[PDB]
Amino acid sequence: FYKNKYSSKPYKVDNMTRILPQQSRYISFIKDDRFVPVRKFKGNNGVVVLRDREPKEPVALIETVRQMKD
Amino acid sequence: VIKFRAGVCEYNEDSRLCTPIPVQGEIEIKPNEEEELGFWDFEWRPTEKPVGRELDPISLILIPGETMWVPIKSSKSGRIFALVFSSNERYFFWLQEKNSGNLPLNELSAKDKEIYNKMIGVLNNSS
Repeated sequence: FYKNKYSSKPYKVDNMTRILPQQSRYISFIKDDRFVPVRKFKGNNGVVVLRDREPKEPVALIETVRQMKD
Repeated sequence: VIKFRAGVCEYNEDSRLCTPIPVQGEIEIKPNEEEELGFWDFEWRPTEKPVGRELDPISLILIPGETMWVPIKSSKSGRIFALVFSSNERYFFWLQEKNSGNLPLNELSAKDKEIYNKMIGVLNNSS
């Protein structure tokens, strides 16, 4: 198919995976993590600032190539 | 033997501000065959650039509980290794390891785990 029913059918997806440009419109942010965009979302792929509001909750982290090498 | 780049600090007894002045000297880690309680010889010599503090080639010894590691003593720059001999040959050193970068931030360098292994291993135990 070319289709299912978009705007329905919930499932989770890990951050920093292959997000298709046909699934980057349905990235919907959860409220059990502080991380939501400061303003209304792009509707697209890219670097976006998500707000951390608790650093007493250390969450899983992916070092940049800078941090690893240094 | 194994060489790493090492820096000096600004030396004082006023409050021990111990700011890192990065220069471009070298430590030379020597593993010996004495003890197992910690006995290592850290040879600090400024290979190049002595500008920061008046120092001259020296090999300084490790006897426990006189040589102590303190994670922050600057209060904006970590990784302060401290030698205390009662201002006879007290010096402060901050390493410029390149296996964890030269970062001077609170909560050590960004690659933390290299620094945590190396520092405890040398104080407590010896080859």
